[PDB]
Amino acid sequence: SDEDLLE
Amino acid sequence: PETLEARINRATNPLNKELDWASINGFCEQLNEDFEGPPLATRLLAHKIQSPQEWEAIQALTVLETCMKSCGKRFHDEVGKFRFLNELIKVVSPKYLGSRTSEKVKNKILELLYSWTVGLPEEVKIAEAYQMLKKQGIVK
Repeated sequence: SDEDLLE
Repeated sequence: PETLEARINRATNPLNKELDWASINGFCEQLNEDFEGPPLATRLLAHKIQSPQEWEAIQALTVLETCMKSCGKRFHDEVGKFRFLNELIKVVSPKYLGSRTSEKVKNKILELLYSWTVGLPEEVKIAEAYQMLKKQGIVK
């Protein structure tokens, strides 16, 4: 239900 | 009506001599009308925005900007997910696509994200994505 924040 | 694809393809055609507001504003109208409008719109936008063809990418950002102003909570929420924001981060960041994207495109994106952290404070993930770019010294 969402990706992780891309560092 | 015309599909989101048909809309976005006209609205971002690299053949356009000028901005095509029929197509741009029709895109926004259409994603707002359709149940699964907003998630599709966001998928189609990300791809266009990552185009190596600058005028396609710049037009796509203009669409993004336009619909963020006119639509949304459904649209605002789709754009305020990392699923979408990551695609922007890819564009502006040296680690990823940043090195082969123009300053114009990357500065436009950075501008847009800022404008959102202010106009849409409830979309806390946009602010997360912005502060992360700032902490890395991408902003700006």
